[PDB]
Amino acid sequence: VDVYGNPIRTQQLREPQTSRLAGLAKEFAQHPAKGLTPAKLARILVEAEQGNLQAQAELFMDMEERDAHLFAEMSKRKRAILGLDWAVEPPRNASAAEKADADYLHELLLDLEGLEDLLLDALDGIGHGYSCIELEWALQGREWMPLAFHHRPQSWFQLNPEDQNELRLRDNSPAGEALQPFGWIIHRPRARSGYVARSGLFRVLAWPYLFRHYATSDLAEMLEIYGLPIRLGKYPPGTADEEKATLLRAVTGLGHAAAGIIPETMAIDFQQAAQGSSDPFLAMMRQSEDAISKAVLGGTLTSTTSQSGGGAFALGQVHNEVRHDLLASDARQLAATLSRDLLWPLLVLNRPGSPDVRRAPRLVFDLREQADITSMAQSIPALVNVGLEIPSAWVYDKLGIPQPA
Amino acid sequence: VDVYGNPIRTQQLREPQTSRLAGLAKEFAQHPAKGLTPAKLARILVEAEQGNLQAQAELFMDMEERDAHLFAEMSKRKRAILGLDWAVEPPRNASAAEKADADYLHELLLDLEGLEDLLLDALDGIGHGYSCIELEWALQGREWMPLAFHHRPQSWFQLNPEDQNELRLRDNSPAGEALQPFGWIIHRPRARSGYVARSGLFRVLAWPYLFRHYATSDLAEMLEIYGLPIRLGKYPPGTADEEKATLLRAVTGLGHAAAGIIPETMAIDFQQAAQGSSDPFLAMMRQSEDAISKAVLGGTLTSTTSQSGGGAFALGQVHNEVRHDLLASDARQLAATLSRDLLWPLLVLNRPGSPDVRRAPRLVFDLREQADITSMAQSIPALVNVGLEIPSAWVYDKLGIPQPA
Amino acid sequence: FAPAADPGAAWYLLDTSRSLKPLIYQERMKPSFTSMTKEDDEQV
Amino acid sequence: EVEGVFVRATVERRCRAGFCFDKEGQGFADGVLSDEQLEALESDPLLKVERCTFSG
Amino acid sequence: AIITPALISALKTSFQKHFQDALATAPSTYLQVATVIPSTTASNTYGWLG
Repeated sequence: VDVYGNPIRTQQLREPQTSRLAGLAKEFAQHPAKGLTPAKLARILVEAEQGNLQAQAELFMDMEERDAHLFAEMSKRKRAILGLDWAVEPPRNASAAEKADADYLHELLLDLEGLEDLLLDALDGIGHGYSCIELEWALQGREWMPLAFHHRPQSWFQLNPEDQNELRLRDNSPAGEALQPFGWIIHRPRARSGYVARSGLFRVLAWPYLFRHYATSDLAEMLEIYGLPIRLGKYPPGTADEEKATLLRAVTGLGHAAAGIIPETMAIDFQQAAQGSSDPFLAMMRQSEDAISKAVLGGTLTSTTSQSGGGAFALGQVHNEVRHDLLASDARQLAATLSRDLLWPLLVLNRPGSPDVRRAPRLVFDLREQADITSMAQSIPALVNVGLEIPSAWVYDKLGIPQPA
Repeated sequence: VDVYGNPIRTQQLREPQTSRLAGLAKEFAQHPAKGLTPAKLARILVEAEQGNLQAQAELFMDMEERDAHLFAEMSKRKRAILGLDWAVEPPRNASAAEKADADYLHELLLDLEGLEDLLLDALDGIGHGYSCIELEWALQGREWMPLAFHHRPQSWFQLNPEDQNELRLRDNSPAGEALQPFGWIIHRPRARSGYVARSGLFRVLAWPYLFRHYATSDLAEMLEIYGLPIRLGKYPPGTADEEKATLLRAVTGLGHAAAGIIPETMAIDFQQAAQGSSDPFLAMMRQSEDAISKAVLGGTLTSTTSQSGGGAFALGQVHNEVRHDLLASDARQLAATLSRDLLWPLLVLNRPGSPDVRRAPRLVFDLREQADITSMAQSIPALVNVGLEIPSAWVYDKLGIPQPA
Repeated sequence: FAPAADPGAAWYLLDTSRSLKPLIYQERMKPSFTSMTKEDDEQV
Repeated sequence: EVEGVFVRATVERRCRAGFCFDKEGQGFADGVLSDEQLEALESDPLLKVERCTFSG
Repeated sequence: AIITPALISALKTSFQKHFQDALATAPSTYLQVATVIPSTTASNTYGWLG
């Protein structure tokens, strides 16, 4: 069975759950970001709270695509995880059989192509609040294998009417369809405590995005109007339609044309077009960008930048507060999700027996922080000459150097 | 067969797939960037989402050509990869036969001309979202060889109506044509999770490009109008057409001409031409350029520049955060694509047997970061005098010095 | 009776369709419509 | 066929002489004549509105 | 409702360039029945003595 105890039947693993839903694969995103107003955004969020996640997912995708600063921040945050070395470790004080199981799982993950793509797809749940990856199960003789990992759009799911924390497929029915066991890797990182609909970071970032969009569009319009002044022509009674058209064309082309002549009975008045500055717009854009940076990566390095300054402890100063905390949180949540969803089916299908769930191997990301070799290498000799018996295992582990074999 | 399991037939390798499509080679780009408005750009993107990639590809090419800042950023990013040393390594704990296969593949890649051009062509997928390179297969006796690598424009492909993630050639039919196995090296880097149409970076960068283009054009127009003032001449009733023309020419040339005389019954009024500054335009250009820099290369070194400051750890400070992450991501994705597309056909055609796919050799890029030799050389003697047995293999690998032979 | 001879391999297919929008599901569940509070216990 | 009808005893602004009062007239969503007068006459409903197929 | 959707047709309507160039010439046939004789003159002449 799975970790949650639901019965597992190997018959349903031959075909993906969504195969019998050919309607989903033919859908196109509705792009709800175009022509978006604060009222529309509020309605979208409220409806999403009630189980209509399609519009929210499409809006989040548009928001990711249309904002360069937000996209850069999210990409940097995800690439931070994608570059971490990982390993599979056996449970606490594991036995020889458990160690062998962990070693086999580690070897299987090393030789499993598409792991990086799986991690990238799973990390989308950081912003979207939940990411679902469908599994393709195949048999190369007697051992089950994940053939491929398919990332399904968040717009394909909904909320259970009887449960606000349980996701279901959109199968044209009011209650949707329950997710098949062992058929998905659902990643639901928890930045804030609440239901799944409210758990996305883009829900926090939506309003600054709209503020920045409005400011940028208004600035573009004002830059378009800038330049020549608006000038209005006046004509006396008894001016025919042809003369009216001639005066109109003359006024229209007068800005580009340096000189022109009109009868003394006519008049042209040059009125202010748009006089001001870009200061308010740019102030709003900077405020929104700082808010986005703080919300995504913390207000110590991105928005209120940590500035330059090297040194042996500079790495620690830059990392440990804010950056290390965020990195560790994301890595730990991703590792927990993976150990729950991918490691367990492999252990319970590819190996004999029914090992207890509490003793399953856990995937661990390498969060080791580079320690100053020179300072500590200076420090040891004094301590050892004093008489302290420092274990070599601690040194080898903390320095990153492996133990002799 | 290929990695995806599709049957492979050596009969079709004698001729390129596109040879029977002589119509494609005679096409010319439509240049959709000229006369581009936000509505046109939105329509282009939406249509591309639906399988019309021709217009999107041509727009991306124009965008690359017409923006100097964006072009410089993309060229720098790609040249970063092009300068990395690479090697082919055998699988985990490989056997003698596998080691020989890996060595032969490494020798073949070393002596294969046009590798750098292949890497450059593949890296175009970073911005375009997908790059297709056609292969020319030839037999120098008993061993198949890639005669040349041909990069085909992204405008030559489309989306499968029944699948939004599968590309097909444009053969005048609604469904296009499936890509021949072993006939292409398709590189599809994944910056964001989604379909192939939405996966390009230029999709993110399009809007800042349009903002900058509008600002620059408006500034150029305003600079053209700047200088002399617009001056309007007025004439009384009873002024004949010849006198009207004389007054018009006098007004037209009055700005260049320092002095002129008119009857007291006439009048010339000098009105403001264009009074303001370049501040709004330049502010918009700077905002767009900063957005492009952040989106392409990260907001730590390019847009918000890391500034000067040397030191032993300066290399790490500049690289590890942002620059190292991006370099490693791009290099790993390119290596995976190459190992999938080019290494496998060579292994399965140029050598006997049917080696298992999981044990295929993998191309690896040299991502080793220069480590401070002096500090660490100071550090070792203390540790070794303490009693730690540090392996020499770790030292030789990390320093870049090769092991004695 | 009701015949038609068409090409299939051409760049165009006869009687082309238009899936302008997907098969969106419209529902009337509970406190989302008035059919269920100021009305009978009806759902469409 | 004409699409557009209001048959819920619904109220619409119809102006008779110097004032606009509840009444149901044209009540259609398509227009070919009296557009300028229809705008005043075809002010969208005050109360519940439901449409049918007159097919006239 | 809307007073005059009649005039707003231009803005609404979209473009589907699927009927553009949705045709081609008949497959080449002169190869089977005719042989190519490359030349670079203005009036090529052939001579046979029987």
